[PDB]
Amino acid sequence: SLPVLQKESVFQSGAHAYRIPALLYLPGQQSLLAFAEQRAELIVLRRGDYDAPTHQVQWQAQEVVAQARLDGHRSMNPCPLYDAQTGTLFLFFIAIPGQVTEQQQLQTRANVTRLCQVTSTDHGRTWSSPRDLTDAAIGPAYREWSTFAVGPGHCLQLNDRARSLVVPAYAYRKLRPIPSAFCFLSHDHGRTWARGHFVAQDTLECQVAEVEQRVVTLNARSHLRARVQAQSTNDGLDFQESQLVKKLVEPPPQGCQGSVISFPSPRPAQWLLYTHPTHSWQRADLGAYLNPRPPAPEAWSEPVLLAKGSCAYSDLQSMGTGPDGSPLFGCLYEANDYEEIVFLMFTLKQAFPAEY
Ligand SMILES: CC(=O)N[C@H]1[C@H]([C@H](O)[C@H](O)CO)OC(C(=O)O)=C[C@@H]1NC(=N)N
Repeated sequence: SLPVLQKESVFQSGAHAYRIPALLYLPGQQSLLAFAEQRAELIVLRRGDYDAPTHQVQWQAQEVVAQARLDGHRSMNPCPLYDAQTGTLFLFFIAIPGQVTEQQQLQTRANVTRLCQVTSTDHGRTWSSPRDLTDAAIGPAYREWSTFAVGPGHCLQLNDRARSLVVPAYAYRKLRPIPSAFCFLSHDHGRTWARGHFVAQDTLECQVAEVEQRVVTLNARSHLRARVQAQSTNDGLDFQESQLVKKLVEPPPQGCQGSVISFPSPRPAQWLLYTHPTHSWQRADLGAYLNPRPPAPEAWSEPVLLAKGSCAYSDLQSMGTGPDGSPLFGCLYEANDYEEIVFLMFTLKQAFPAEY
C-alpha cells in the first residue's frame, strides 16, 4: 500500500450493505459527493467537505437519494455529473422491475431496464423528481437490447462548443446477447438525450475521459484478459479506434469495473489516471495506473499499489492542486469482500514520485 493523505471508510456494511461507488468533485465548494447502492435497492449519498489545514475530508452524514427511484423498481449504478455551465447536478441510474434480474433479462431477452436521472441545483442537498428517459434516449433500439446500464461512476462533460454531457453506458445487443460500450449524449445541458454508437464487440461497464485535437478515450471492462480502450474523434458519437490494452489486466470471471479520469498535465494537455484491481485472478490489490502520453495505450504505466487485499469497483475524481503542489486525487473503492467502500486521497507526487 502507498502513503496517502487520507483513508477512511465513507460507507461500511454494518446495519446495511453497500456497493457500486460513485465520486464527484465540486471545485467551487471543494466538496466531494459519494454515491453508492444500498441494500440492489436504493442509492445513498454522502457529502464530505475537504479541509485544507488538516489535508482532510470531513464526511457529513449519509442520506437516501429518495427521488432517485421509480415505484416498484430498484435503483442501481449511480452516475453523477456536474454541469459547470449551468451548475446543475445530474444523477443518472438504472431502474429494474421488482425482483427481476440481469440474467433474467439476458436469458429472457425481454429488456425492462430503465434509464433515469434526477437533478439538484443546490448541490445534491435536495433532488428533482425522477425523469425516465428510456424511450426518448434509446428509441426503437430498445427492443434489440436484452438490457443495458450506465456507468457506474462519474460521467463526463466536454469542452466543445456546447459543453456537451457524455454518459458512459453499455448494452447487450442482439445479432445471442452481446454487450457493447457506448455513450448517451446531450448537447443542450441534459435538455434532450441522443444515443451514440457502439464500440467493437464485448465491452461492459466503462468510463470516459477527455484529452487534448480533442479526443474522448473510453476504458471498458471485457471478458478478455484485459481492458478495452476506445477513442472518439467526433465527441463520443463514434469511437472509431479500439484496442485491447494488455498492461491493463482484467480478473478471470467477466472482469471488474474500473475508473479513469483526466487531469492537468505537469508539462498533451492532460494525463490519465486509472484505478482497477491488479491481482491476476481475483478482485484484489487495487492499483493506480498513469498515462503521460494519452491516449497511447503503450504509454500506460505499471500499476502502483493503492490497497492490498480485496478490492473491487472504484471511481476516481481529480481534486485540483494538492499540498505538495502536485495533482490531488480522490478515490472511492469497494474493499473487504464488499463489506465497505473506502475513500482514498493522495497526490501525483505521492503515487508516482518518478513520472512527476
Ligand atoms: C446492473 C448490474 O447487474 N450490475 C452488476 C455488474 C454487471 O453484471 C456487469 O457489468 C455485466 O453484466 O457486475 C457486477 C460485478 O460485481 O461484476 C456488480 C453490478 N451490480 C450492481 N450494480 N448492483
